Amino acid sequence: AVKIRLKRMGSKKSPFYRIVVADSRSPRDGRFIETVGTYNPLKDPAEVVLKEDLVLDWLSKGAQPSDTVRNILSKEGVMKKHHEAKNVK
Amino acid sequence: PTINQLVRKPRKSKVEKSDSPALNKGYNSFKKTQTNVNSPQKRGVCTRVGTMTPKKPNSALRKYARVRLSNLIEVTAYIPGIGHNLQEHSVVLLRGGRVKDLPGVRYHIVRGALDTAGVNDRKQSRSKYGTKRPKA
Amino acid sequence: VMTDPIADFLTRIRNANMVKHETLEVPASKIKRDIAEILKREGFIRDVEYIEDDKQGVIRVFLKYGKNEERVITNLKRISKPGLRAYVKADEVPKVLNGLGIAIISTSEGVITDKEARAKNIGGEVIAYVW
Amino acid sequence: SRYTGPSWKVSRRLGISLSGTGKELARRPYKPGQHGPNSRGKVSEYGMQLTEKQKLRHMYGMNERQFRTLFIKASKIKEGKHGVNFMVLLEQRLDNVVYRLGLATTRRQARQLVNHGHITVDGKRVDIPSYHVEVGQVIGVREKSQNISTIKEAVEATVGRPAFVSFDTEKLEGSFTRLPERDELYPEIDEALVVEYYNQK
Amino acid sequence: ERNQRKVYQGRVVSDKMDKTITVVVETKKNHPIYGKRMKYSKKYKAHDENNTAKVGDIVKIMETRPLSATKRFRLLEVVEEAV
Amino acid sequence: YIDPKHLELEDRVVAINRVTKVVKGGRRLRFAALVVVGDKNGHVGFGTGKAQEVPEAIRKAIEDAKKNLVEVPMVGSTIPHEVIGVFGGGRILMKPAVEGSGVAAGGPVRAVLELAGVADITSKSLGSNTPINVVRATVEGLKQLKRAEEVAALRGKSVEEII
RNA sequence: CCCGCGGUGCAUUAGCUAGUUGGUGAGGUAACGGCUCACCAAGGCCACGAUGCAUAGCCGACCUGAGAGGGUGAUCGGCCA
RNA sequence: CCCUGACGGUAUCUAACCAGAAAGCCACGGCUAACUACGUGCCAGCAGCCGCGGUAAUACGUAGGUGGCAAGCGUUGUCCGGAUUUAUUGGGCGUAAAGCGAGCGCAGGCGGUUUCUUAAGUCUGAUGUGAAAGCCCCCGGCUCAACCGGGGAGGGUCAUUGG
Repeated sequence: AVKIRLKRMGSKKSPFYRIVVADSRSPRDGRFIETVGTYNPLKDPAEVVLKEDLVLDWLSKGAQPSDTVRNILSKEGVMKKHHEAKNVK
Repeated sequence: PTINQLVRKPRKSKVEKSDSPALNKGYNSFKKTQTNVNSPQKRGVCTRVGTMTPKKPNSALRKYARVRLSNLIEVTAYIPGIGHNLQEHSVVLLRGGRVKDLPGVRYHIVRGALDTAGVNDRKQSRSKYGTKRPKA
Repeated sequence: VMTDPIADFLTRIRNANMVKHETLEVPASKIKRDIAEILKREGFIRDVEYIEDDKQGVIRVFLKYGKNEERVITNLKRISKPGLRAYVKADEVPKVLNGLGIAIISTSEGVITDKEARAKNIGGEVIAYVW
Repeated sequence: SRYTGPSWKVSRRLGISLSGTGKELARRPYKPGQHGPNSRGKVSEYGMQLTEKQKLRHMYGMNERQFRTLFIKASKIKEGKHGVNFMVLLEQRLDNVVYRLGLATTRRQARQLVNHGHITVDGKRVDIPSYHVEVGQVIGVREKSQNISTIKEAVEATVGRPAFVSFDTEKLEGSFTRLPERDELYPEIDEALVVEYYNQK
Repeated sequence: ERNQRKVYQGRVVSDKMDKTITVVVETKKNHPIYGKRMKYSKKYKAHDENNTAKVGDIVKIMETRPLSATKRFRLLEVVEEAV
Repeated sequence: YIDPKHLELEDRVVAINRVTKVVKGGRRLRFAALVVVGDKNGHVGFGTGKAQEVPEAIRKAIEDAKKNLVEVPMVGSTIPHEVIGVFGGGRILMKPAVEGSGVAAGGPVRAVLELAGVADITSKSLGSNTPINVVRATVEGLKQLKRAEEVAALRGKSVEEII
């Protein structure tokens, strides 16, 4: 059950998140496999940076996003590309 | 040495030792006494009181006590300042510090920390001697 | 018994230098001839002539003195010793006396000075300091 | 804490004015206390390095921790010396900028003006006096309420305006043109005694 | 099989056991504090299909998998025989 | 040679010493002085003298100190290279330093170093700390400093060929 | 699961091993193997420190020092019990 | 399109009023910056090391003054430095501590000159790896700073393969 989920990295009331691919048994801030982009809930139009050439490779191997990761992966047009590669060939 | 002698048998340095050794103690409750637990102070109960005369060439009658500590080893300790209130079986607190009056004393009691009381004239270094600030 | 002929050569040079006379002779060897040429190229020795009869030797050195009979080599030291050898990497080559002195290093392409080695970027055994 | 004492005993103890040449050492140029006029023997070379350090620390009214951190920071430049870079970083703090510009007579007054929230850098208010003013930033006088008694009068009487300070007395904007130099900055005390004082800290 | 195992070299030391020989591989390594080079030795056990090689031989061995409580190597070839 | 004493020289006391000599009856006492002398430009001398009072002593010492002076080369406020000066149980190491670093040197050696105009240098005393022998060892170590020009002259080379 | 190399004191601790070291076969396990059996032999480890006794979770890291080093393994992450 | 805040009416911003509520601890004989009075009289007491105290004590106890730091200031305990005082870097053995009373010798350590070869040590190139957070370098965000984020270097006595 590989996942693609968020990981908290702020101070106390100014949170920040790294987008990371981890085994689902791991702790939220513990071990992971690799990091895939960044996400900032402040900064009114929220800031996303991500590689999007590893997201498409993990997605095709059975990794699965959480609910917020799917929202910010569709705002970037990554889910459409998965759609157009899988069920189109 | 040649470096071959050094390789056969290396260099060894000297070992240092405290001068407050009764302040690394351990209990005597369940099994035995443990040495890891360096303390800044220890407490105890005074099993005697009184006075003693210094070395050469000083001259006085210096006040002291004998105290049994929580770890059950016995030491004598100087009581400083002018005038105290310590009697048999009153509980006190010790810190390090060795007096150069006579042998066998390596500790100080701290004034105003338990049954012991701060000295009642001081005006100038009351943080030692445990005196509170007077409106005078 | 003799165990370090390079150190013996160096101490002959230093001993005959301190008493300030103008010749010296040693039994020859391929390494001592190399460092005699290196000592001649930089300006410490005046000359070197090669006699050879029926055993190894010999090598004759002609020292060099200033204008008021002061000395151009002031000391001389053996670094690698049989008993503790000293190897140096291309970025560890030493600079004796802030460039005013030389080091002598044996590499895969000769016995050369320490400038010629940090210009080629290699290292090796360190023979001596002469300042 | 900052300091509130008589501020003039301080100059008599360093042997330097500290207040824009306005004379605290006019009468009685000796030290305070009973043993003032009756001086005594020589001073060590520890007293000398301590006295230089205290001169610099009391010039700009800061505390010992902050002084030492600023000194440790100036040591990471390695472009120039280490005492020059120090005394130049010391000048770029928002309090000296208000002093030099001319909106205040003293440095204590300038400190209270920047503390009580009457000045602005680039329009935005800034309240803390240890701020680091960079080169080319017009610091202003809170165009909300720039009609105050003392600011007005202390803009008129210009005792000292330097060769690195720019200013216009209508909009009340100033800025540093470029960084100063030792010739332009107290070539009287030191920067070498102070550097030695921190070698054995 | 594009991945490769470890081969070594040594001189045989014991040949008493049936089908098994101890090989000593020798190397020099330095001292951590002081500089100079000391020599170091470790013994290996290797497998012998027919109890061939003898003492003084200079052999090569290769890493296999557990063949007993102690032996992990096999006998590749004999390079140079003692006489 | 003699650097002749005809300059602007700022002296300095390095030590004084109450020294006795027991005679019939009681005790005599003199004062010995150790003084350095220089101009903060590269000429430094040391000298000592004794008298029955402190001013007379320091005077005779400056008298003595001026009779000797050393040249002390340098290459831009920093010594040319690294030297070790040894004189009777006093060993002193001196290194070239970085521009604007100061002098990190002990009591006796810093007087010698400052009155020759040295600005940036590091020192260490691996020996005894008796003032006279420290001063003598320090001056013994400056005399080993070699100019870059002289070396190029002694050998058959030019400069920019050995630097 | 197997292997190379690396990090502690004591020689006023020198001998330790009898499933012990190797072979044949049989059973057994995800899996190779004395892992466990029956038989056959007499081997294995040690001054390059075996064995025993005392103390200790290990590392990224942290403090100090010009460096080489020395002293710790609390907050936070990894492995173990 | 529509729908959800425990913190919490929290941070923050604006108006009025008032210098009004908000400074202490250690030291001052030499090391080591900062001195005069009075009390007491080898007593009462002080000390990190030197050492003070028996009638004019800058060393004890108070007062006035002065110095260092400051919402803290001192004291005890533990570790590294200073300590080249275990010395590879970087020490020594005539008299200061220190050459076994002398030989013979197994293991070990170190070895004369030279031709060809090898490549174990030695030197060097390329590839993999040495997590993240830390120390460090550049850049950016909280009114500044602590703190927070982005991109790098560094760290192996490491492995493989070619000179």
